[PDB]
Amino acid sequence: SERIVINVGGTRHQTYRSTLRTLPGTRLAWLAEPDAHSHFDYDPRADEFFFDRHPGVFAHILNYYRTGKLHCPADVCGPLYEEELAFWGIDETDVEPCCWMTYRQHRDAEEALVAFASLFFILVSITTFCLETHERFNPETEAFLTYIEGVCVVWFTFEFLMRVIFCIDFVAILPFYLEVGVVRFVRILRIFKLTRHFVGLRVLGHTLRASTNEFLLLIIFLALGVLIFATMIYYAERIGASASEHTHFKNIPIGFWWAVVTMTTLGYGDMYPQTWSGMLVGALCALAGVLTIAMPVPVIVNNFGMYYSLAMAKQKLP
Amino acid sequence: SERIVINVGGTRHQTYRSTLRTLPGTRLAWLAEPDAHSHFDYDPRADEFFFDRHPGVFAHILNYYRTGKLHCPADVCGPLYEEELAFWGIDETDVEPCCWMTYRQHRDAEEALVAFASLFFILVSITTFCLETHERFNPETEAFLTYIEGVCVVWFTFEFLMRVIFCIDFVAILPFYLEVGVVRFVRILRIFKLTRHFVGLRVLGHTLRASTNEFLLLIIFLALGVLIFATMIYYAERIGASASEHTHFKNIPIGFWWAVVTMTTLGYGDMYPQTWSGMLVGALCALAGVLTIAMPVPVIVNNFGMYYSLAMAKQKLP
Amino acid sequence: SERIVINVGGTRHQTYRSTLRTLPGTRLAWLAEPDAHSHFDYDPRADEFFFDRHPGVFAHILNYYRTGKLHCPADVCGPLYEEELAFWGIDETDVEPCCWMTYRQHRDAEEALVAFASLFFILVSITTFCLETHERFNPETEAFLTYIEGVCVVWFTFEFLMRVIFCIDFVAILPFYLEVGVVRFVRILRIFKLTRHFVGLRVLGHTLRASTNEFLLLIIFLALGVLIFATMIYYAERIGASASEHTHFKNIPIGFWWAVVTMTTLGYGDMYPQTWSGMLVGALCALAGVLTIAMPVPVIVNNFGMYYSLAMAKQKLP
Amino acid sequence: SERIVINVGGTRHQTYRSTLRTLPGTRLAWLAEPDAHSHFDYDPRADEFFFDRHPGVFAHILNYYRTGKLHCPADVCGPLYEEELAFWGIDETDVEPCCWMTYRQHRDAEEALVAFASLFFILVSITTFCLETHERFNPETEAFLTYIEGVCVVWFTFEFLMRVIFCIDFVAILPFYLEVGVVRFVRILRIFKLTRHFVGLRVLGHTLRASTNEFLLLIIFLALGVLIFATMIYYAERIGASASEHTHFKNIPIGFWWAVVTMTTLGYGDMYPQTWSGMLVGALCALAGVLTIAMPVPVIVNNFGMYYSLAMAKQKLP
Ligand SMILES: [K+]
Ligand SMILES: [K+]
Ligand SMILES: [K+]
Ligand SMILES: [K+]
Repeated sequence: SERIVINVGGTRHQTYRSTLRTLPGTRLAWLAEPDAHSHFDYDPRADEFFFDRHPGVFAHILNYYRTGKLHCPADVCGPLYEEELAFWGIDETDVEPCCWMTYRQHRDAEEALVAFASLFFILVSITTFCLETHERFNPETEAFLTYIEGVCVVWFTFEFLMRVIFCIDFVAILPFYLEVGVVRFVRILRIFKLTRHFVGLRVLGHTLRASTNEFLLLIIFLALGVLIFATMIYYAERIGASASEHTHFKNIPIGFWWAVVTMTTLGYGDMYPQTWSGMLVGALCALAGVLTIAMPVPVIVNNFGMYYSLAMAKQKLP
Repeated sequence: SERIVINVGGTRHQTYRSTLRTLPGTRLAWLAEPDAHSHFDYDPRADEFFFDRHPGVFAHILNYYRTGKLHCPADVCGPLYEEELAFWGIDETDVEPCCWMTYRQHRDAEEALVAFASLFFILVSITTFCLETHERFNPETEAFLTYIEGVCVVWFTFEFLMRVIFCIDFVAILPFYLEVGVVRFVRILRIFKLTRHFVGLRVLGHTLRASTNEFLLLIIFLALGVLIFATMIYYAERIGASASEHTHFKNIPIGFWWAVVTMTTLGYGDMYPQTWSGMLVGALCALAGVLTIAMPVPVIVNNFGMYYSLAMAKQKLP
Repeated sequence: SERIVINVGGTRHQTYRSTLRTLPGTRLAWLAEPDAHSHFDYDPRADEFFFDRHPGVFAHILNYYRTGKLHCPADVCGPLYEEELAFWGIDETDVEPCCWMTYRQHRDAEEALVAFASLFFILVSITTFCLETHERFNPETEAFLTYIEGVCVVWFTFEFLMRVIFCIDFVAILPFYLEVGVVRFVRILRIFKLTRHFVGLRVLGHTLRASTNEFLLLIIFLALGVLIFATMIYYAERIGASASEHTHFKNIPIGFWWAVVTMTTLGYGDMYPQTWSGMLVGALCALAGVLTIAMPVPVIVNNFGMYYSLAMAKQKLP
Repeated sequence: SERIVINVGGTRHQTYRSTLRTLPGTRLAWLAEPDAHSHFDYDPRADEFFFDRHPGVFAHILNYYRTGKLHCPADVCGPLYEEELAFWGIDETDVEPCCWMTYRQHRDAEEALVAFASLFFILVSITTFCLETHERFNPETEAFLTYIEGVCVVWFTFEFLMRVIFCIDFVAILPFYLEVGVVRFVRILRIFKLTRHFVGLRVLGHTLRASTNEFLLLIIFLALGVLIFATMIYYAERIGASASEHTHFKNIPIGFWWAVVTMTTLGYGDMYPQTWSGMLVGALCALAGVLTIAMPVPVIVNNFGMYYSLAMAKQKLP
């Protein structure tokens, strides 16, 4: 029933010993015993214990011993609070689910998370790749395109004989091999090499890796919706009435196309309902797709907002 | 006019008895009278009352007795504050409407709110269900699909004779009864059986149940807009001039289709305005639909953000 | 240089008189002079002044006298701070622009801001209005529709001779007069009569009135974009080459339609670019419209979020 | 080992000198040595140092000396904390990246960031510019259009002989020069002359200049996606099978159009996939474009929200 005072950074908190012995493995629980005087900073005329720390966030630490639970203040950031919990001996996993997400956001985002003589020929190779398909240079190929191919491969050797014995490379600079030896479908990926110096694409790559669950969620939502609406639209268009000679929806498989074009509010118009039942089903499909897509995408977009703001805050400071 | 001190967790608050008497049914109101000395923790040389609670959130409780009204601090969470209101005797419905929603959101969101031998045949049944509609296996039916149905039903008994006398089951395993006797429109819903173990679909189901009013709102908005613009576009296209043989909008009913395809920014293109008045009306319809849809949808999406974040944080703590 | 202590709700603040005399018309400025001893609550053993108010929010009031400026705390709500500024004598217009909007949000949102025997015939009237346009009951008109018109007009008197001498009535029940004597374009609007009891449409009406500037903004943005892109697409499609017999864009006016259908991501497809220059212009138009629309619409949507949350928090407390 | 008390605005903080000498060039560091008594306000009966500043935000300043790092409180605004760091001698670039953006937002947004006798003829010129393109006034030109042109030019001098010798002027009023001597493609831009007094367009211009990086990001994302998906759709549509006479995608360049019309959810429908491989690729393209666009656009939209709210808070205070 005795009472003990903690003079934290000037601010005097009072409590009972009983409250301190509630979590026995921590630093505070080491003051409740009848010797703590010879183990701490003990003012023996004010009868108190001095600790040189933030007096503001201590009352949220003491609350753990007082009530039963550990929350996070909303007037300090994650790192400040975690530094204080680290000082006091509190396991940072007892944070209640109301406060865990905001408490961890910054750490979850931290997570460790001749160039012009290359870019020119990369762009050259991309363009020549694109124009061999155009039926302007296929009278049936032509030959200046093969010469420009020659030049880009003759340079790809100068910056690739610097790689393996002179030591994105084995999985993207294979066409250099296969040219004399997907043949060019891979050639575009070299654009990634020169743009890995961009602070925005690396933040993108980190976001597409910290959000693999919210991608599975979106894919499963879309698959469920597409199946449901594809099968509804078939039976809805069937009551308009052998065969189906009056409707774009001749089977359920061809309805997956319609459903995915509709749920995204794209709407080409090659497939659309033509009976009133179908029009009702399609009115439903449009809104259902809007909501289905709109639920997990904000979760994926906040991740980018956070990581981008952090990676650009770093790129502005010395 | 006498004054009283409350030493809450070290921090000394002062008031007059008069202020305390303002809410007479609470714990504080029991200190104003001349016997609390022998009913509480009373230091009779500092003349004060010790209470072993968070000293930070008390000044928002005392404010109730001081001014007239009860607000919620924005530096603590909902659960911490509600625990202390519970300690002090305050009815948590006196929270003013400025602070009520932010105070309750976490509690409103809490609300408690052989597998490989089954999934295989579920997928098998789904695909065979999709493929008898395709006019490739209808030279008019075929027979290997009928045997595939046979084997899936011969398995559906091994997981269904386990349920009702061996005791979504009656409303989704009826086709098992129905095949030998909607005939298979219901067959797809078995997909939900194996996917009720997904933490994302259960969060979805909880959000479509905590947001039944914001769905009514959206549907009513859309119906109002669709009717208004459908009747506007008819009269707008009529001044372009026995009949109207120059316009997609031959009646007002056929215009509900146009209006809903337009207000969603889908735009198939089977129906579009062709006179200048019609184009003005359609320009209005597009933006009106954008805003109409965009007002309640963010309310519905915040619910998912909250519930999903909570259910995923729970899946990460021990 | 003398110093004075203000004991607000237990918490002792210290300052110099010099700081107090900085705003001379307020309550604090009345303590600096050498007679306040007999005009307030003055402990003449602590040499201090007691005030029975929130001790936390006072340090943001004192800051005004200390530095020069008035800000709003982010750990209390608008109304609490407003009541304290009202108590201390501070003109609530001195709030710096960093804190003004967050300070006023709740007050800007407050701003004070037989049924089945009516709804039935309203719905009946709406339908019969919709189906005289359909060329199924126009072999030209028909007669059961005229009888249904008769019966709803015979009822509209029983709820309209209840209004003017027995005393949305004048500007919605003109068709009553106008039937026997726009004739029905207005007949639709009676739907609003029965839906004025809806908590969602009233919040809509309040939001469509508290955001009349953010509507002018959107309209002006769209007008500028439509004009610029309509004139750009004409000249862009003209280099594809006595007339223009190869392009949807024969003049600049007809391009306003294209531009508004494109900037909304609707895309019917009746007009699209067909030369490479046009495709570049259209690629620009799509994204420019996306961004133009997406800038003011979130401002308009937050207003609805706020007003709806308030109107539903009110409908949940007694 | 000695301890020192700082009495900031009433609130007494304690620390050791050891902590104070951690940052040796600041104001606090000037108290650690044994002469500061004669350089500050030193009560030699409580042995303490009085400073007349906000006692609340000091504990976040003192934390810098205590732990190692500088954070920003979330209960005060940017400018308040900035003024306090300025008072105490702290370099405001030591703010850790968790708190830097929230600290700077208001300053990043501050950054200093006859009318009817003109507007009439501006609108007149715009209209005239629009209708000589229309093939109703081209029997091929006409002459009342040239007379209206003449009148608006012979007014253009009364506001343009007032500007350069009586001294957006050279780069918008060159058409006046070139009329008698792009001839009018520039003629539309005069609309900006009269609308540069609009509070919304100036805020628009400020966000379009404070967000030039998030535009580069969007453009690069879109270019990457367009190239990748245009290459994929060609090869995907090729396996549907002496030429390509069955598909809209005859070469890779013409697929850039498809990809940009699809990634924006516009979907004209002049180009769409027709084989199942193509349909899979297009299903991917739609969602990929949605996400690609939706990542940086919210960053661009928050800037407008902030700058507009600030410019309207300024336009409402005296
Ligand atoms: K769209
Ligand atoms: K479309
Ligand atoms: K569309
Ligand atoms: K379309």
